[PDB]
Amino acid sequence: DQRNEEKAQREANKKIEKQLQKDKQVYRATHRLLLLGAGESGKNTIVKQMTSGIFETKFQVDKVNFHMFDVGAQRDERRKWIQCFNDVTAIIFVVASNRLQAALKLFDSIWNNKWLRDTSVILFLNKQDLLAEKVLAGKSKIEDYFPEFARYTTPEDATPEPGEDPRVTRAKYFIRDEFLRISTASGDGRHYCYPHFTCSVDTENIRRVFNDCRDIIQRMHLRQYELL
Amino acid sequence: PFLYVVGRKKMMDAQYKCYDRMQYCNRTWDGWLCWDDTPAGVLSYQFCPDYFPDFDPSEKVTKYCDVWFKHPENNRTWSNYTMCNAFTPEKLKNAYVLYYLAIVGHSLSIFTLVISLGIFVFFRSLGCQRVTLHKNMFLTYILNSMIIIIHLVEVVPNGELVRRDPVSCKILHFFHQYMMACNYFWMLCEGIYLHTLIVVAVFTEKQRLRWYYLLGWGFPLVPTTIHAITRAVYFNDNCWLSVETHLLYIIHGPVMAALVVNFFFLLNIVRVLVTKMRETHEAESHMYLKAVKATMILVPLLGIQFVVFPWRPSNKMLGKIYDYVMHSLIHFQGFFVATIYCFCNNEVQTTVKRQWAQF
Amino acid sequence: SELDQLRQEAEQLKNQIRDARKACADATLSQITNNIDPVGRIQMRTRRTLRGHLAKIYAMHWGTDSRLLVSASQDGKLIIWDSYTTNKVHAIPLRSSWVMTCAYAPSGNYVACGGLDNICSIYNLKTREGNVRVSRELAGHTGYLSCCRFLDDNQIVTSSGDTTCALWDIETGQQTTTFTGHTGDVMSLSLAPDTRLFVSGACDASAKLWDVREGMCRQTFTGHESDINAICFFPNGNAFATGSDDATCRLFDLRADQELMTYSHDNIICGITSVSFSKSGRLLLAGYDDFNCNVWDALKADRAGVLAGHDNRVSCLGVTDDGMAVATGSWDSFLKIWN
Amino acid sequence: CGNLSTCMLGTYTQDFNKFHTFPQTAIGVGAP
Amino acid sequence: SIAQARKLVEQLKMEANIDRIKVSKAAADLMAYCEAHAKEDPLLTPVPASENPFR
Amino acid sequence: QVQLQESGGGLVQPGGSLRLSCAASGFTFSNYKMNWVRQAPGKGLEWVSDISQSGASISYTGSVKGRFTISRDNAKNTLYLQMNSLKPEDTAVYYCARCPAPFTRDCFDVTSTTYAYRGQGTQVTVSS
Ligand SMILES: CC(C)CCC[C@@H](C)[C@H]1CC[C@H]2[C@@H]3CC=C4C[C@@H](OC(=O)CCC(=O)O)CC[C@]4(C)[C@H]3CC[C@]12C
Ligand SMILES: CC(C)CCC[C@@H](C)[C@H]1CC[C@H]2[C@@H]3CC=C4C[C@@H](OC(=O)CCC(=O)O)CC[C@]4(C)[C@H]3CC[C@]12C
Ligand SMILES: *[C@@H]1O[C@H](CO)[C@@H](O)[C@H](O)[C@H]1NC(C)=O
Repeated sequence: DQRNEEKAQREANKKIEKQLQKDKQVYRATHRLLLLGAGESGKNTIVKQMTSGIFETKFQVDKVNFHMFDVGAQRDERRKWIQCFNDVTAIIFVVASNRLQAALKLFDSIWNNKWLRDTSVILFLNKQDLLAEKVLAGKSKIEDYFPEFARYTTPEDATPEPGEDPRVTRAKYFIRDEFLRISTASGDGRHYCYPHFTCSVDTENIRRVFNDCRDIIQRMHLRQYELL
Repeated sequence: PFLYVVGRKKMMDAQYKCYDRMQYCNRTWDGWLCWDDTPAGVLSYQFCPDYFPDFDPSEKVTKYCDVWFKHPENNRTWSNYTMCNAFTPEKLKNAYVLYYLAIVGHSLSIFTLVISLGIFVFFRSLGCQRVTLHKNMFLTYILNSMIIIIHLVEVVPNGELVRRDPVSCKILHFFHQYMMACNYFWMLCEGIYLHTLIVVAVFTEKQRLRWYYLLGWGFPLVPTTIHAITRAVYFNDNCWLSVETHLLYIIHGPVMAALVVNFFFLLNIVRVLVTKMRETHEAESHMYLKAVKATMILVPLLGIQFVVFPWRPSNKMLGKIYDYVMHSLIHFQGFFVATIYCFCNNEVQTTVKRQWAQF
Repeated sequence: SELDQLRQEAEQLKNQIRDARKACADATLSQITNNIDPVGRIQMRTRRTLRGHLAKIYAMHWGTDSRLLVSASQDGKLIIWDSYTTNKVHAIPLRSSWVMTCAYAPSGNYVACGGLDNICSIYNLKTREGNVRVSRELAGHTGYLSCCRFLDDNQIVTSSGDTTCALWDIETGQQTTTFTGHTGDVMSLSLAPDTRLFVSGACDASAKLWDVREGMCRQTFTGHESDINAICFFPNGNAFATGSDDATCRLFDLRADQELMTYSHDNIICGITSVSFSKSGRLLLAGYDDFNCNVWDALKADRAGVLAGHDNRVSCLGVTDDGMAVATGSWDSFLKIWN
Repeated sequence: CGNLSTCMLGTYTQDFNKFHTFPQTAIGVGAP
Repeated sequence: SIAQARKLVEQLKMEANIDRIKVSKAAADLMAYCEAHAKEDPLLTPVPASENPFR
Repeated sequence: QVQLQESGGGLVQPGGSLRLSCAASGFTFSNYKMNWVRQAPGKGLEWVSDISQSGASISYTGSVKGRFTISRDNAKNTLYLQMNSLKPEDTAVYYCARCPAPFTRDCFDVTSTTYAYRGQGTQVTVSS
């Protein structure tokens, strides 16, 4: 009669609760990543490291599943659909090294968005090859876009590749400090930035994402125990 | 009763020994102590015989030789045994300030651990795999601090009931040793889990709580029944209060080993917190401020005071303060965990400030 | 040049439209409803709580039965709830985990959902095998889908981040009319009691009234300062309310072509994510970013009550057709029925 | 497990009980 | 670039050619709908228990 | 209705100076961060400067730093951009842009090809 209809809802809900627990096993065992680039920033090769409104790229490093999401057919107005990624593990931000000032303005608003205040950003300063030869040629200096580069010097923790000119080392470490100046002005332990100089030939890009995501999950656990 | 039997057999061993040694003063077997030839006018000092429960072997005895000292009222040989006596004015007085410290210490723990346990069961938004273990950590603190209060009011202060030696004396001691081992082995479960979130396999999730339940509640029963059986079979004393048994290391052996592992977990955890502060280049005026506070809040949870103060000193001044600091740490440990991990938790604080203001 | 000829031709029309609206304003709504007694105090309590979703809940839509409701969570799941018994009837695994809206057909046979995939997925519940499968995927939008509402079992109107709305033919799957004119992401849409008209609010701080049959824009309503995240029709269809990021709610009239009241407060600075009227139209329930839903007197602009049960951002709310209860979804993955 | 930290409470209940379960030893007249 | 400005003007031409009732009349017909369906509003007045399905 | 009208501007000789105004209407001017953007011929929109609600936090792009100074008057709902030491490379249409939401720290989409809270723009030519 009516109690069987009540029991039918009670047991069908139990079967749903069973599959909802299995799907909770895979949802917590995966790390969602948002790949945010720019116009000709070189974020397609980052996907190549292994129409549609959003793309998918599933890879597994050290038996850990990662889920990276690439923005497809979306307009340049991001103030609405950026709120959907307030729960991802990290935002993979790719920059090509005034176009560079636009990436700084985009990184600023993402870093200071009310809903993204607890979301870390993995910064991949791409196109190190092009950055290396334009400065060594001196055709169009970077002093026109950023005048404060003249009064800047190479920081203390610089580890230049063996065979890298001291001049290009000063250029890449200044663009990295530009993004760190924004992140350190509002970071209250909720999120942190992980900048990495990447090239169009680097193959360790997914190992970096693995190593920074490990730091993010560790810093999250240290906050829940109030240790760090 | 049983202690007197062990003390009577010990007196026979001392009498038989110098009986072989025998085979201006002379050599004669006196009460609990036999001396040898000594020059006239010598104060022979020796350790107090530990056959009587009031007698403590820490102090020295006095024996005057003239012909040994003769009592001026009974014409019988008598040795001075004042210092060996248990000092009722002070040694019992020092015990009473520790007795009322355990009751008040565990009582304040129960109050804050029942409130803290209710916040983590009612408020479901705080539910997580860290709280699930913290609720089991809170419960074993309440049950342990409830049996201690029950044991320290009916069994201990009643010498007549202990002389009666009922089986009810034994079953409460068994429920105490089990609850005490479960309280220690759950500090290991909190350490093993915290070690996995911070150090080993940080990425993988779904840490199977079935192994924590078997380790926290199930395993402590294994060395408890082994000790409780071998206790009644070989060394049976009234209400199992005596700790002179070596069979008591069946519990406190693995218990100490389990807490030592927690000490080596605190070293790995503190090694990561400094490394995570060296990837950001924090000011050393602050890196050393959050490190000691992280170590401080992890000591009551992991029970490090049992590893950093394992043995009691032999000095009368270091040992006295050791009794004061350790008893405060052991008895207020449940109160310290409920305050730090529930009351002083920012996540718990900002929610209760929301629901209470609304309702 | 002629661009400035048109750029000044529109400002003379904007002055003509503005001068015509002021000619109709002789007594404000606050002065008309200043003699009626207030509604008093509205004390609503959380009757039910739904704890099935894993991730944040972005939208919910009541069924016409007033018992079943559907919700969309960004974990890639659609869950249909029985509000009376709190038993999940269906669990639908989505193709793309990023869903931003969900709709329940008035006939209970279909549910719709869309998001960053730019596709409206129609789900047939009463299938031949008793299961749930994707019945129709609606492709053609160049931006994320923000809202959708069934007109019948074969027609559905969707709003998208491409600044345009579109009415679809689920049978064929192709668009039958596109509603252009918005200069920003169209966030919310609301259907009138009759399905001849609907109103949409976009990120251009403007709401437009459209004609479903003809496909033309009829009226444009201004007054908000920021993006419009929510819009709702009055029960009689002669007015509508909007929710903006300027922390204010406003009531516009279709026949007066202007606003009638503002629902704001000095101590309210968060944006409005969802709005809904009561059955009598006397209560305007707005959802805010401060985790609290407020109850407004639609006639006297006063605040009558507060729904403060959620812990995270209130993302959606809706009153049933009978007007009994109010389901409120939040980012804390919990739905709460209020009464 | 005497003289240990984990076995400290049992050491206290053993000592504190010896004040009520046993009478004071006679060290006066007739003692040895 | 310029043809879109023609669409903005022509759209405003139609929106200006409408008949707008007074505000006092629009405020009265919205209040009359409120005063009519008031007793049929479950949210406006708490119904007795066991009549609402959310006991 | 949110409306932004840019006043002033025109052709100027190299090294000259130009002051641009921005009359605001239809919103509380004190609650929003105001921006300045420009569009050079044959190039997309480029951010120039921004000023906070009260006027404390001020920022410029590097190519115009030390030469442009942005200011605002809340009591008149106006925004200023005093341009000094102008270069021929600074020939662009300058737009008065407003941040989308009030009281927010972020400011999204103010340089997008389509943006509602942005005026028509004034012409600034730096040539002989
Ligand atoms: C009377 C005392 C001094 C000695 C005997 C103790 C056992 C009879 C009890 C006391 C505490 C109990 C434990 C308290 C809590 C838990 C967690 C529980 O797991 C859950 O998360 C509970 C879920 C639920 O049941 O709702 C499984 C049972 C267990 C291990 C219990 C098993 C039975 C235990 C060991
Ligand atoms: C006799 C007193 C002193 C202690 C009683 C409890 C213990 C005997 C321990 C040892 C093993 C424990 C169990 C180890 C693992 C689990 C599984 C754990 O999760 C499940 O898998 C639940 C479903 C299921 O067990 O079928 C729930 C607690 C439980 C039953 C534990 C309950 C408490 C147990 C029985
Ligand atoms: C025994 O020694 C104590 C010293 O602790 C002394 O006070 C006491 O007088 C001595 N007894 C006799 C009988 O002298």
